[PDB]
Amino acid sequence: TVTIRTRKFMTNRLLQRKQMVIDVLHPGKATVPKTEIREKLAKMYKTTPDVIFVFGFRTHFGGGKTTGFGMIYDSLDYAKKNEPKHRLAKHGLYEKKKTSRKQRKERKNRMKKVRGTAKANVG
Amino acid sequence: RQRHIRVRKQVVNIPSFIVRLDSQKHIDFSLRSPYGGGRPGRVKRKNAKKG
Amino acid sequence: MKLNISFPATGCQKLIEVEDERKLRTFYEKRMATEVSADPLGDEWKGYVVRISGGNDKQGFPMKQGVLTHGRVRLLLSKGHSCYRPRRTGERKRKSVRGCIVDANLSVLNLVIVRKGEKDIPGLTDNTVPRRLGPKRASRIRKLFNLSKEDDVRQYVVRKPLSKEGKKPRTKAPKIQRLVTPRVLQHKRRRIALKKQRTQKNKEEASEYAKLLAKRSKEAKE
Amino acid sequence: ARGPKKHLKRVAAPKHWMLDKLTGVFAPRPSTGPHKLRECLPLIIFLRNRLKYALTGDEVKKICMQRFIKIDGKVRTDITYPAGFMDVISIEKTGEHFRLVYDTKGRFAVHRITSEEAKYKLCKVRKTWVGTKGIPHLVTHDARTIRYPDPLIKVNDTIQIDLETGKITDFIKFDTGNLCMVTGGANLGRIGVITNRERHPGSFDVVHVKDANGNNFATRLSNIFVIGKGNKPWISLPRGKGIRLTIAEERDKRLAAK
RNA sequence: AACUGCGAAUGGCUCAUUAAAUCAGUUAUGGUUCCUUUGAUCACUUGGAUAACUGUGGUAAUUCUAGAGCUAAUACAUGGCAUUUAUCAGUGGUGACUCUAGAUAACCGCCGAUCGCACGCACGGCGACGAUACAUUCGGAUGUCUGCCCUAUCAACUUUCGAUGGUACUUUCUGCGCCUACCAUGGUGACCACGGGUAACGGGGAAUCAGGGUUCGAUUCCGGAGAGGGAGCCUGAGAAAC
Repeated sequence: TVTIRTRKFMTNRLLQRKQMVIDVLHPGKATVPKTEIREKLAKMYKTTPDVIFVFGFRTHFGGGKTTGFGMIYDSLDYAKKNEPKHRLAKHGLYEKKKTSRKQRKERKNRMKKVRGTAKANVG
Repeated sequence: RQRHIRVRKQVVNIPSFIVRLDSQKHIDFSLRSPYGGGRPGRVKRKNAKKG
Repeated sequence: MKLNISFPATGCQKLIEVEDERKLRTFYEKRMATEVSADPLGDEWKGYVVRISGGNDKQGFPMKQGVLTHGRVRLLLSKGHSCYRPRRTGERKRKSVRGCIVDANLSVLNLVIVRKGEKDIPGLTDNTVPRRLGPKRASRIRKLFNLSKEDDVRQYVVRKPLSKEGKKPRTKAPKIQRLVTPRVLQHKRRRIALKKQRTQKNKEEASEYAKLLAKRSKEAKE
Repeated sequence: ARGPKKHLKRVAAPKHWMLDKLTGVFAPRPSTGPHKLRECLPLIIFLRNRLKYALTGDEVKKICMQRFIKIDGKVRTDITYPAGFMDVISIEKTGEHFRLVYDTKGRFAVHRITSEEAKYKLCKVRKTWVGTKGIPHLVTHDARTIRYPDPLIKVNDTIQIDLETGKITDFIKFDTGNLCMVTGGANLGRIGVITNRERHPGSFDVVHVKDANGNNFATRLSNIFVIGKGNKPWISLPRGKGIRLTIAEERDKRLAAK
């Protein structure tokens, strides 16, 4: 049923990664989730699903096939450095601070009024 | 338009799909159509569970 | 009129309100340059001499030194001028400033004690406050003490007692800047090394080019 | 209009960069450097668009900041470095060495070279002046000032320098019979033997180049970069050296390889 | 937090102005200015001020600030070339120098008091920052050639108080009536000057089209212009900046 191809593998020793375009064949399934693709990609490359980052799965019309992109790092430490913070947030690794960007500009423009150590008391 | 016709393992839904020579011998029913090798439609499945 | 008096010797200052205008009649003609005696201010100030260092008018505008008037004027204040802070490099905003001449229409008049009199004010002269910051430059320490060029400024550091309630006590010392460290001697030594590498490469590039023209001119000579 | 411009639109970008439309509004504006804006290939495009080593501009900066890339031997951390013609892009981490040389289509193709190569590079002299104390100087096409050059080197010859020391190793004089790669549009990337030079006083000197297959074509003197003495190039040439197959011949070679 | 450094002169928006102007093609700076990038070139470890901070304040009010007490620097300051003429000769040049260099007579800034890492043998490696008489890049500025709609119910126009040219300055980043002084009386025009209109930013372009055309282009790209209307400036490599 569900298979994986990786038709455009690349070593890419510059970022300690493994670039490839993942093709998933799912005739009856519905756009196989990342958790099933990562664990199926870990046994394909003899690695752990904790260092596999897949994204960009776009299912073709009619169904049965979808194509994406995958990243396999040498270690989890090299992943936390080279992988964007938003894909680490898709895992239990990175936690983005709820800062409410609209409110960040408010505190900044208020600190632009007072001068000195009193800026810390503003916000 | 009802997603039954496919062209060489691609469900084509456009009637104005201009078929070329190498794609003419590969026109067949989709692998999920009740006419092809697929589960029958909702009408057949609903009329079956009644009786 | 309120009086903001400060004592530079003891580092103390206090604000007092002088309701009796007879005591301020001496100041009503002195500019922001003279040191006058504070005898009319009361029996506590006997022998004191105060210097008019500035003040604010009834609208809050500060006194600007050199205007030579007693009314407010508007001057194009650039960087470096008092009573103005540029928000952008090269900004000149015309602001209203109070003249240097001291009159009765002032909110507060700043005074600086230039000579201690006979008695002493409890809140102005009795109490004292340290400097709160010792010298940081290596030469400032040598001038503070009697240290010569042979003494170690690392031993004669301030090392102020920094201890609050709820934490472990410790001592904090400032980083001695402009100090002759073994590192700064390496930079000076390496700067000289590069000056000799260029001198070495100039005489080589000029010799090899002279040797090239020498052997080449011998060919075209015949 | 009040000063220098610091942006570059994708529609106004050089065409040989081969940038698409729907990716973004701005194109990577190459920082100031040895090569001109219209005649260079910024490091972000070469790593991402060509080598596919990175997918975004942020991933390009993660590579350049690790000091893995050396242009002409020296490490460059700016992702918008010009890195124009004849420049050597050495990547010690992956053991790959490149040299930017145009193809028949007039674009910087991925030209991988050997470890024995990537130690030298060819440079075209553009200006010769005598400095102070009677010291002759030199100006290559990549802003490399060279002191004490060979007196036979003139304002149009091609020198060979060493990337480790920056000293002139050899030089090729500009004369009829030497190779050259045109670098001035409509012939950008074509390699042939110089056959004739038309000298126009006060104007641009037009030279005539002849390919190996016999194709003749003219260009300007400022677009000629001497490659080798005679017909032997001193550099490694990419596939399809300078022939520039016609649209009819490229179709035949396209369908024959099917 | 603050000092210092840098950016804020890009972007974004609008089409008011503007009809040989802008703009487009061509091209010249041998008449020029350019932060940055790139390659060349290169001890008495000194002096006293200041912010943050501490503290006293004023005003109804401002991203207003005053006074006093401190303390740092890649802040501030100290500790042969270049610059300006004159003469002579002819290293590398260009189609063409009053070019680039050289030699004289002089005239009168620059030549590192900085920072990190690695630590080895009074000497030492790798960098950061910083100097520019240079080159280089981003490019400015002003010229060369040619090209614009309607209008004669606009036929002569410019020239006091520059119009055209000459001479010597002044000034500018430079060439130039740019300006000044003294002379010359020119310069433009039915091949349409000058004046007026434009519901005129120019161009790449769009629509419509057998050919030929007609019309459109405020509008995502390039160039210019402006930031309510004018005008004058600061800072800086760069602005007549909003």
